[PDB]
Amino acid sequence: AKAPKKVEKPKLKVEDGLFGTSGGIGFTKENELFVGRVAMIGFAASLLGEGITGKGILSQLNLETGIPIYEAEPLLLFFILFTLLGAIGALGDRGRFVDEPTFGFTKSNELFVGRLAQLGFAFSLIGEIITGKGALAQLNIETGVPINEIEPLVLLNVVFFFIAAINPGTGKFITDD
Amino acid sequence: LKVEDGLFGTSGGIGFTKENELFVGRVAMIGFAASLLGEGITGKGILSQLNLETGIPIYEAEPLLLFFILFTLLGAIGALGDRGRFVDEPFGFTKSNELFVGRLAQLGFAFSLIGEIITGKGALAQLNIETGVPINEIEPLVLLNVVFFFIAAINPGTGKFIT
Ligand code: CLA
Ligand SMILES: CCCCCCCCCO[C@@H]1O[C@H](CO)[C@@H](O)[C@H](O)[C@H]1O
Ligand SMILES: CCCCCCCCCO[C@@H]1O[C@H](CO)[C@@H](O)[C@H](O)[C@H]1O
Ligand SMILES: CCCCCCCCCO[C@@H]1O[C@H](CO)[C@@H](O)[C@H](O)[C@H]1O
Ligand SMILES: CCCCCCCCCO[C@@H]1O[C@H](CO)[C@@H](O)[C@H](O)[C@H]1O
Ligand SMILES: [Hg+2]
Repeated sequence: AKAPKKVEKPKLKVEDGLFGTSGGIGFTKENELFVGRVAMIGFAASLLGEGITGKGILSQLNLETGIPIYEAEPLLLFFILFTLLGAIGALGDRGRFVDEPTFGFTKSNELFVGRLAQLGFAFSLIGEIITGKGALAQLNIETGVPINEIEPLVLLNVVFFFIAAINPGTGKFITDD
Repeated sequence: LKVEDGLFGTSGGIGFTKENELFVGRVAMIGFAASLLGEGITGKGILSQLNLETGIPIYEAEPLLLFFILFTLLGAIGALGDRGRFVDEPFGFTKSNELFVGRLAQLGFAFSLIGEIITGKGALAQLNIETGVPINEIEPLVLLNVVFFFIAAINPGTGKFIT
């Protein structure tokens, strides 16, 4: 009927919030996962779009390329900063992913695919800003691999990222408390 | 029960702990700062100071350097393991703030290295070209940044580590 009084356990303030703080402020791992999916689809669409048109994504979006970074649209620079900070989990990494207590990707695997996507996307965008060359052209130049031999390998990436972006992942999200 | 915070998110208990990461991060802070300072003193990027070939495509660069860049990048995003937690003790910088300064240093270092490989220009010169700000107006701010990383690399940070 009446519950016994519980000796209140010393609650732990976890340092996994915005820039590491413990004040419960910042993205959860779920938020990060979503943002990561958006980056997966964006990166994939960038590569596919360039593979089809021959033009980088920023060029297709009517933005100036082949310019120093300080001349680029500040909104683009902000998106790049956001993407990078998110990739390293600086915008908050609150909570945990755990195995479903009881054979594809787990939610954490998904999270890391998302972070890799964020890195590659940010790097490719900065690259296009400075050089005027899209992610595919950059890949061709830096790998030494001819375009015809790099196209299928890139198409495999587009498919990989697209599938990953829709895959929920196994396991469950758990709040710090 | 089984946390997914190990190597590439695995729960097997394989991978770096947050402490390992923090250490690697300190090493990164010191490396980055020392490379900036070194460019200031020598006028040459760190890779040129180490006499490594620059102004070249990535695939022609030394495999150990590329190894190091990948390692640094994967470490920055926690893919090499992020096991355990940092919690408040039951300036003001916690070990988590420290971890993120380290990750920032890792991103910046990796960036500058790839940039130097491709362009043959050190981090300071990259900064100059990409901000429009003259080198002489740049160096004080960078020196301040250099002092910060050295301070952070040595600062233990408050809080503790839980398994
Ligand atoms: C030593 C380990 C090593 C590691 C861990 C990395 C890690 C990374 N590299 Mg670098 N790289 C290396 C050595 C390494 N590289 C060497 C030796 C070269 C010269 C060819 C390059 C040239 C290179 C380029 C141009 C790029 C990367 C990229 C990458 C990323 C992943 C892509 C990848 O793994 O393909 C690496 C390729 C292999 C590991 C080759 C497969 C190995 C099989 C086992 C052996 C094949 C040898 C040969 C073909 C067999 C016949 C021998 C002879 C007849 C030729 C990551 C940053 C890319 C990136 O920036 O992110 C995506 C990128 O664009 N790498
Ligand atoms: C760079 C592209 C996106 C810019 C801003 C990202 C805002 C992050 C919020 O994420 C939220 O996290 C939840 C997790 O489940 C989702 O359910 C929810 O729908 C989603 O809104
Ligand atoms: C609880 C687990 C749910 C996992 C799967 C959720 C779907 C995530 C897909 O992201 C989508 O990315 C696009 C970016 O271009 C947007 O158009 C679109 O609005 C956005 O929804
Ligand atoms: C240029 C190479 C990259 C950096 C070296 C990687 C070593 C990773 C192991 O971390 C360990 O974590 C502890 C945390 O407390 C430290 O005390 C300890 O000394 C350290 O060994
Ligand atoms: C300081 C941290 C890392 C340890 C090793 C530093 C690398 C510098 C050594 O130069 C070596 O000699 C020649 C000149 O660069 C090159 O032909 C060769 O590629 C390179 O191997
Ligand atoms: Hg030499």
